[PDB]
Amino acid sequence: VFNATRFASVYAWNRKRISNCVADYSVLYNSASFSTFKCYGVSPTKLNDLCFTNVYADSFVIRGDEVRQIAPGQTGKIADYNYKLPDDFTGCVIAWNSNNLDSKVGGNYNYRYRLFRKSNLKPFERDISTEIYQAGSKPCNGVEGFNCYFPLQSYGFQPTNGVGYQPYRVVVLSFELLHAPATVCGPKKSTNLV
Amino acid sequence: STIEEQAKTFLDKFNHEAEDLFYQSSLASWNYNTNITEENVQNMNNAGDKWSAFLKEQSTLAQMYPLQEIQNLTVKLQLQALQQNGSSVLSEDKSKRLNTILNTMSTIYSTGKVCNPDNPQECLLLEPGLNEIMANSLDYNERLWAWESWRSEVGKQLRPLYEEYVVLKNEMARANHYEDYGDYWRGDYEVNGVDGYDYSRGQLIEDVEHTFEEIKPLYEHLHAYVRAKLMNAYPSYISPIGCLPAHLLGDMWGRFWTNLYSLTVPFGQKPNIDVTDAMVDQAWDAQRIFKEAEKFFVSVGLPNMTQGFWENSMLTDPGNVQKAVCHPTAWDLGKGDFRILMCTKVTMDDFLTAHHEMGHIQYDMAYAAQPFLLRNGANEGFHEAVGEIMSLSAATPKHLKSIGLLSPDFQEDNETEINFLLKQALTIVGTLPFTYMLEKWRWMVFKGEIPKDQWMKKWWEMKREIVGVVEPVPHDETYCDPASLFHVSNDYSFIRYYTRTLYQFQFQEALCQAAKHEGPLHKCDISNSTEAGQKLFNMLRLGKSEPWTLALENVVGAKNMNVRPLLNYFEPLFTWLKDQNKNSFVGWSTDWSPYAD
Repeated sequence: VFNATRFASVYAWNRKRISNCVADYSVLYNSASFSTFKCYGVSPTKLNDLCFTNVYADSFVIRGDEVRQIAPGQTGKIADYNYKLPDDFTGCVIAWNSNNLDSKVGGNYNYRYRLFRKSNLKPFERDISTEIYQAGSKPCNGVEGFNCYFPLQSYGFQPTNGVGYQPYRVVVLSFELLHAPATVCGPKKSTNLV
Repeated sequence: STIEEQAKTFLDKFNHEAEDLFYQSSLASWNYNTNITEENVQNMNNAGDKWSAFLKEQSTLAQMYPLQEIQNLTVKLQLQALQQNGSSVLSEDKSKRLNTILNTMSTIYSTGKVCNPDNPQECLLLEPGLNEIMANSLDYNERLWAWESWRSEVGKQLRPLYEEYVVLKNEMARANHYEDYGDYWRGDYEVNGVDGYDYSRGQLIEDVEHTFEEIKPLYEHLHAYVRAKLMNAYPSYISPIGCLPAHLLGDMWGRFWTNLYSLTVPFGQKPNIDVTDAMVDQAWDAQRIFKEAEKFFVSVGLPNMTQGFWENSMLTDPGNVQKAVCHPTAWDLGKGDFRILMCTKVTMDDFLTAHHEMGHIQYDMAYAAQPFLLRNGANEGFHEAVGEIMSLSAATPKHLKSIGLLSPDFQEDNETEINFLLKQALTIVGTLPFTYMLEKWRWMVFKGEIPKDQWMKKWWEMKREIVGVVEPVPHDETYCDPASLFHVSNDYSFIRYYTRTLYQFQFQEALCQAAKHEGPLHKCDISNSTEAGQKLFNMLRLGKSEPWTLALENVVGAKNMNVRPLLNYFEPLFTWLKDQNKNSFVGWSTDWSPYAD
């Protein structure tokens, strides 16, 4: 997920499950192969001392300026209409600039996102509908125009983009502590046998 | 739900689609200017027509949102840009004929030339030939031929073309709810729907008029000094009390006295500031000049440039096979991609020109976060005025001595200050009434106060009264002098120069106060003053989302143009001009002409 060949769109964000293994969270922190890394509630170096019931990784690509919307208690086009996180989010977020990988001459039109929606999304909700955003009383009849708008639009990921517009391969690592037992606990230290 | 969501969603759709389309045209222009080729010039035009076609089709839904019951300034300013039809109001016959008039006027102006009456085989073109005759050559006979024949060859032919230009343009402006195309140019500073900050179109006519009378005490003293000095070079044609001939001003259009500095040297024995040689000894280059220039922008407290800024910028002409446009031009390629085109040499002329173009970037980079329709300047004055204040402060020897170009042992006194200070007034003070003259004449022609047959007559009368200039040979009604100007023939507004010049000193005095500088403004230097850059960036970031009058009230202390900071810049110059005018007459006398008998 940190080095995937292809990422799903933001409004069509994918999710991968992580369980039944040993998870080394210190490799990413010390790999220095990212642009931004922040954990909420827990330090990145201490996650190896903590196992959880379930761990999910929501993968997608967003612009540099849109990275601020991905955090608990934020709002915006990406936070409300594409991918929302709860106020009590205690996971981690990793971001890596992919301008040398995902940028295309004329923009990478495969990565798209929603700009408007009839209602705000819930935490960890997805919506890939193509409904026309209706504002007025008249019906849109499957075409945008006066008081009607096609909500999805493509990204302008060109090689000439700036820091605020370049593509960034972002992954949101969420943790879950349920009544069910643990499934993935970090690597434990070892020493010689005296 | 409400109607407001239509404009908010409509502009968001346009702001997303117009953004990448505009950058494709902006990027294609960069490619052409960096490599003049038949392929790049075509893609430049193709990208331009594509984006312009998108602006036209988007105007349909833009007009479906009346702004009478709307109080949102953001919604009003953005939709008004598209709701205006402009040239689309007339048929294809009139719009195409207007383009036929403009392209024909530009070709006649560009291909203009004057041949020697004593050597018909030797003929000089507009650039660099005739420009050097009025700028460099001091011969009375050569300057008269270049001036007079230019009006007969180029001025006369542009007269019937300028007629259809004014007539066709007035129909376009009048259809767009204007009084004329002169008022259409005045609509740039239009403000409505903001309490305490409204501004009508006609108020520009009174502001340039009021400020002109406040410039007369300063301009009349300089005109006598310039007339007195030119009288010594041409005593058989210039009187000490009369007017100055038009062909001795320094250019082919009578706008600047900058070329007359060699004839109006205050003190020829004293030195001046010039770090051209200093940069050569220190092993400087185009990159170091740009790099050290950025250190000024960082020290004053403005944002720094990006890594791709210097890497992707152009510093010299890459060979003749891929010859680029060496003109200094700041470019907004988009998506945070900013660059500059310039063929920089090791000289003080390029040292300040580098700061001038970097100031243009700081203007655009400030409001880069605004919406696309609002990602532009509030007016033409704000765009170009900010560029000069950064170069003028850098031209101060205080900054040059700090960086280490000008030696600390360089002696400064009131004597050398007048050499520098008076040189600027030939450019500023010797041009400010000329712009007010030309635009006042054009504004009267658009309204129709001056008939077509009275262009040269009223133009000659206005030259004697406003500026105190007289032609070298009398022109009948068949002539049209101002039509031979680059801005007039290519459909540009020259009033921006007058507003830019006064706004330059207004912003200068505001930052000189922020920099805690005392005395006249010509000794001002904002270097190493973090408060200087901080106060400016708060105004640059506004863009065109707020009234331009508001930006002046909280920075320079006014809402319209003003001459107050001008005399503070030329404070000791007024004293120096007074002593020199002891043996002359302040002002001018309209009864004298060089062809008098």
